Amino acid sequence: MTLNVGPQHPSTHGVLRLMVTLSGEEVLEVVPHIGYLHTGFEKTMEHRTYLQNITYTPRMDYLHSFAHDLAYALAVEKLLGAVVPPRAETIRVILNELSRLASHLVFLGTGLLDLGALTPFFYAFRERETILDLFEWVTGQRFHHNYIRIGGVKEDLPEEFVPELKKLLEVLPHRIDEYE
Amino acid sequence: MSLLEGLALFLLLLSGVLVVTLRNAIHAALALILNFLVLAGVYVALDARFLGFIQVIVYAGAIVVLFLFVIMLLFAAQGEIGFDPLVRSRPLAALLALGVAGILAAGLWGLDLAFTQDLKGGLPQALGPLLYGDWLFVLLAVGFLLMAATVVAVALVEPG
Amino acid sequence: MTLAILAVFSVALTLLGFVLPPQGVKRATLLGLALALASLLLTWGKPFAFGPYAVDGVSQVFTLLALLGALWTVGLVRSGRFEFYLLVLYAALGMHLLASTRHLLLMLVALEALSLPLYALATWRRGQGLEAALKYFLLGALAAAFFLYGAALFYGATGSLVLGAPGEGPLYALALGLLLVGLGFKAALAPFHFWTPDVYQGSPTPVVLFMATSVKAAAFAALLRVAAPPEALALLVALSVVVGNLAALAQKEAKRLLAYSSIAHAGYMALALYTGNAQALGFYLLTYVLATGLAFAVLSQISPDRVPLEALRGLYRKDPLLGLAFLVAMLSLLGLPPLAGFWGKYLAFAEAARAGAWGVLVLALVTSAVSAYYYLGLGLAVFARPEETPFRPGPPWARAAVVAAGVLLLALGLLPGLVLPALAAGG
Amino acid sequence: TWSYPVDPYWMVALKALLVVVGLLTAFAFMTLIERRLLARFQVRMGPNRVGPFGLLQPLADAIKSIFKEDIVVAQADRFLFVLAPLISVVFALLAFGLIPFGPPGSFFGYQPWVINLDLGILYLFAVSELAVYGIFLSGWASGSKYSLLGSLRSSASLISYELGLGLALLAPVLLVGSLNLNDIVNWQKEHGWLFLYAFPAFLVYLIASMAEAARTPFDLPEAEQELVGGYHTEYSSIKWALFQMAEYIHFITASALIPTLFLGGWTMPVLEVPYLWMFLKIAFFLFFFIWIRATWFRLRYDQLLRFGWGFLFPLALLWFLVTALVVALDLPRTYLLYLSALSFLVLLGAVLY
Amino acid sequence: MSYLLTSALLFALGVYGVLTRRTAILVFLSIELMLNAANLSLVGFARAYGLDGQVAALMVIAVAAAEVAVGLGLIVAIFRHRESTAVDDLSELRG
Amino acid sequence: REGILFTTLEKLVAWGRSNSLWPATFGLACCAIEMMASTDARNDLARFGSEVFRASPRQADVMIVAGRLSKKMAPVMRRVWEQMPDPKWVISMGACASSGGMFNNYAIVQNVDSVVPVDVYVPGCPPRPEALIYAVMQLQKKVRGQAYNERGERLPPVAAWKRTRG
Amino acid sequence: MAPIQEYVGTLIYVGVALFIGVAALLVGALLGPKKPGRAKLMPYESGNDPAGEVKRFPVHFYVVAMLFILFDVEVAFLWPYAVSAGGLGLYGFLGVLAFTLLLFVGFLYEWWKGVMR
Ligand code: SF4
Repeated sequence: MTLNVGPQHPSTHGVLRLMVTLSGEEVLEVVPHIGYLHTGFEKTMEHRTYLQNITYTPRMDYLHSFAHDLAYALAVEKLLGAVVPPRAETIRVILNELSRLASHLVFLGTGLLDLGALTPFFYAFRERETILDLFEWVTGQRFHHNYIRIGGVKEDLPEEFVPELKKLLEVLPHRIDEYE
Repeated sequence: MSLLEGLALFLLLLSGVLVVTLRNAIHAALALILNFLVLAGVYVALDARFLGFIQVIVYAGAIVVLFLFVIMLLFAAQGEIGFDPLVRSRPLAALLALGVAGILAAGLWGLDLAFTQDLKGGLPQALGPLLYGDWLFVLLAVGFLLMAATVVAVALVEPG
Repeated sequence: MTLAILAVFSVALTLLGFVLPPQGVKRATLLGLALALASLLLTWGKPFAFGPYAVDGVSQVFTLLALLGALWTVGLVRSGRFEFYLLVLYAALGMHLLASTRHLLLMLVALEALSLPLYALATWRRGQGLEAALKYFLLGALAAAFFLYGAALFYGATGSLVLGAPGEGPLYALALGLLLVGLGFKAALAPFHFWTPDVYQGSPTPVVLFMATSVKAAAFAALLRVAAPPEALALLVALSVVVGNLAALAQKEAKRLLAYSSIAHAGYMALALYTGNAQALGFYLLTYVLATGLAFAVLSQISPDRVPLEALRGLYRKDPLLGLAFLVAMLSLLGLPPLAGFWGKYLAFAEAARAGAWGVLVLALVTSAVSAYYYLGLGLAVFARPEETPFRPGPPWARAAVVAAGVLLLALGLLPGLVLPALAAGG
Repeated sequence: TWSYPVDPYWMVALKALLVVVGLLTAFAFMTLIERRLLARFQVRMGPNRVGPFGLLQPLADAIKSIFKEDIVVAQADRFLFVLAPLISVVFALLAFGLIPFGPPGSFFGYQPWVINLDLGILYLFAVSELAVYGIFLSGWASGSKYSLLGSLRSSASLISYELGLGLALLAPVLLVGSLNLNDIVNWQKEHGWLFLYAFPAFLVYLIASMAEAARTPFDLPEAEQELVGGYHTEYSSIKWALFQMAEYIHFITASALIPTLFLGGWTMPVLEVPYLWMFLKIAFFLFFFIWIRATWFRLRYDQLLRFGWGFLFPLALLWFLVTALVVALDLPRTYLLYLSALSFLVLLGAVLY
Repeated sequence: MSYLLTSALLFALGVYGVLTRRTAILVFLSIELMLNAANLSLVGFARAYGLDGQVAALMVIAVAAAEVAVGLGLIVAIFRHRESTAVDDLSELRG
Repeated sequence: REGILFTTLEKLVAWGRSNSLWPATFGLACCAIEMMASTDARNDLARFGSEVFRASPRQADVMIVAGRLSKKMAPVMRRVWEQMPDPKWVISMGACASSGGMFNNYAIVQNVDSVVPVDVYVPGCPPRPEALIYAVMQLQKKVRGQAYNERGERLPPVAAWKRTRG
Repeated sequence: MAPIQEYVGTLIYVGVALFIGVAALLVGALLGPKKPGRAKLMPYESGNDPAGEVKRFPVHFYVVAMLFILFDVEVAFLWPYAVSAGGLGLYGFLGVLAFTLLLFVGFLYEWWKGVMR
């Protein structure tokens, strides 16, 4: 029984297709078939300048958007060999790890729902909204934020981003624990 | 009687015709479920209530599911698979069917007796004392049969 | 009890069989039967009820036989699941129960108890052996419906569900006719015989042994309690003895030949039922059981699969003792005096003649001469030029059994007045 | 009923008709409430518009459901496709009218039951087997073999738990010595609520009526997120509403039986008043299941099978023998109390430390 | 009295079944209708001679069920590997 | 019978359907994850019958095409649309879907209107959750028959008779 | 006996239920426009069927079913004892236990061997 777990449905994840070679009770093989979102970054980016490219890097991954951005930024900075002032690298780690938390939260939120029943999704999301709101303050927008501009970030940290960050740093320990 | 009686016995027989004529296993088997309901009703009407309820529970609720599972399991889209030298034998078969009723019919106009005893409605209260009374042996025989069936059944299907 | 040993061992052994090795379960099951046999001997002639179960003259004799057959068949086979003993054990119990009752519902329950494990035992998965299995199950299941329908009209004609109570006009006549059908099929009285040629060919040899002894015993046992009309009997016998013996000339596959033979012997045995007896059938079946038991042990020693007629030839070279055994057997089933087979025939025939049914008894005898074609067709073929075919000689185990059977056979030939005294029908 | 009143047939019809439309409207406004009680659990607000408070949101839903294209796909059994929802709903509906809610002579000159039989429990047991007919037929009916394979998963599972229900009701049946719901109720009036003398039968029953589609098996399946649940997935307009419906009417029916049998009908040592206390016992178990529903995962059909088949039934028959012994030697009922009390203690120390 | 005639009719029908069908499982299905014909008969008479014909009937059910289980089981194991259930396409054992 | 007739009745039915819209989501990329956002927690959505998690096309009816949609994916999505019962609407969320976003390529299918008729567009990359609420309000008031646009013309409530299905 | 009064009444209940059922189904059936397609007609997403019409399924389903039938017969019999159980005394209890152990012996065998293949 080679079964066709189709585009998304009926297990409602991604757009992966898996040809499950199944005896009946015993999983033998999955033949994965990909190619359902090949929208070709590798081509497209060859027709846009370097400033513009910083806006195509968070459009690939998205659960962890900023990491692509960060990774790309570094690669260029390195290439033409010009420093990053120290505060820049500080801001960049604060955001980088903040986006990382954002990603894990969405990962555990979806997973638990995926198989398992409903509830743990919402708490994992609840916290995620707060992170996105924090992000909102500093870069002007949610995920798919463009804030690196080679050599550093493009605006200061506002006055208000540090107070609100403090709020969220108090809560998170207790909050993580309830997922455990 | 014969106002209502007619209805139930007509239904029963009619249903009977269906389960042996029709094409396709599922419609067939399903007809037999309508059968066993009617028959259950007829039990109740004849002061055997307990037996009635068991008719539904076992024969129509356990058994036919097993039937359905087999005909689903191995498919069945023809009640008339292949063609083979058996074709003329349809009328001799239908002949003999009449015959086997005929001789039995004859027999039953041969002792005709009173229908006139009580039964208590057949409630399981009043069946109990008999069942574990002197029929207790017969019962344990039953019990042995089931166990044998399970073990046999396994040995056929799974290698092991 | 006898029942006690069987039931206990069977249930206990059921779960037990996981721990023990398959040889050890063959060891266990052999012991069990033998104990059951022990208990039979030491309680002989004390009729004992404890329920609908009722040990009497008939029971004792035929369950001796049923147990006998079961001991033998369990001997020969090496399995791959403990279950191909376990199911046989069960089956033995079923046949024990069949004889030792007289109440119709026990009889039904018994009929499934003996028939069910037989269907499964028809499988060593040989492709033929599935075709075989199926035929038997469907024909069996048909007879299930008949025998059950028979009982239901019987209860109509009489207050009893036990066999015994006056009997009436037409309905009682009717009811008794449909009961002979069911039982008939199990003993292979024609014209229900149809499965007996296919299943005997299809099933693996040791199994066929079991059917050709035990089921015939058991079947007859219960049959005897039926007060069968003298007309019914006469029909059955004629059809059995004619179709059986004539058709058997045409066959040329050893087991299937013996299948046809095993219709004929049922036909002769059913004569005994006229006045009813339990001494006549006791003796008869004793000689039949031994002879067939012997014979099929020998066929197994040839090969596990369909034995072409020629395969028998040269048996005397291969081993002398075994070759002679099979000879003695074949003459015994033909009934050439002074062998025990003759006495078995004679006693049955004597009950027919007392009953005064002449014609039947003549017909039977004429075609019983016919029977010599194929019986000698085996028995002499033994001595000719040795064949180049598969064979093996088996242990001293098997030698002792086969040769025991053949001496025991002709021993009862000369001295039937040993056993006959104490095959009493009352105790 | 050898000692209870009977109904006039016209009035049977009225009470029957009422119990049907009552259970539709029941189901409707319960679904809304189920959404909302979940919502709060998952720190949210459910339907809140479609005013005046959500109360017309079910209306909107129902009206939506019809007035859509019902279509039978090519490759489907014509007859069954139409039949299959009917069958599933009929066998859900029946046996709510069996169970009494108030005491006799208090439905304004009439009785608070549709029927009351003289073989109560058997009828109950019987309808629980027949729902599963609806299920597997739909499977074949849909004519997608994907649906079929799902439906067998379903059916197989359901049927496994079905056996435990039989052994479950035996424990109170011994004690009451009759098997009619009313008698079971009156028995409890004197002697004690039946969850006392048969704590392990409360348990095994509870979770076994639970196992009917009610989440925590759930490789029942529902289509989403697995090798699909069959039956639906190929049905569109009205028929679909019915399956979904059925599953909820079953849910509420089960939420009623557990009070009726095990904690008294409406008997109390605080007040008997007809309808109310029953509705409250219902209310509790209803609400209890939704809390369960939210906060735990789902099982595989592997596990599920081990659990009922392998585990529950050895506890079910074990309890049967004990209670049958106790009654056989005709002993005090104190002796069941001690054991019950002990089993509750066993299962308590084992879970809670 | 009606009932006892009816019973024989249902028996007759089943026979017509048993001989006609070309799918094996439906043969077996036909057999079951005959078996219930039996239980009806038995039960009809149970009303005449009072109350043992009930207990009788129940025992029959259990036997019937046993023979169903094993029998369909057999049908399954034979034709799981075979891809057609054609009964008269089993024919090598023959005279 | 076919469809609906009488002023009274249609106003009834139109309320019934309109206020109950049931989303079958067709996640496809980054657009999807923000669509999930719109369900949980702080953000609203559960107030228009969308509360239950529906995700077979059969069991729901407004298809939210959320994300980039490859050339290879067009026949799949096409088929998914076709397998919906008769009143079926497409909100097209996000730029990649609506027009092609910033990808103008061999690969990506520019302007979702190829694979189905659109009904309500909601621009953004992603448009934040609240914008999707606004979209469904639009689609709500569209189906009510109050579907006029700047050119003074009203669009017929269901547009999916606008195009064909086969 | 037991009064026939309520059994007729049962049938009444069934008659009500079926009516309301079928009525609803005819309401549903008639309303809502019609317009066939080319992939509404030809079954679900990826393949002709989304199991793509594979042949034969595990014997598991047979096993579970088979178990259930035999044991449902078990349950059937334990009801007569269950109702009137104080009438039969100690000899009663010995009978029941006997029967049960036979069927439980069945249980342990098919359990140790495998419900799973
Ligand atoms: S429009 Fe933007 S948010 Fe959407 S799929 Fe495209 S890149 Fe993602």
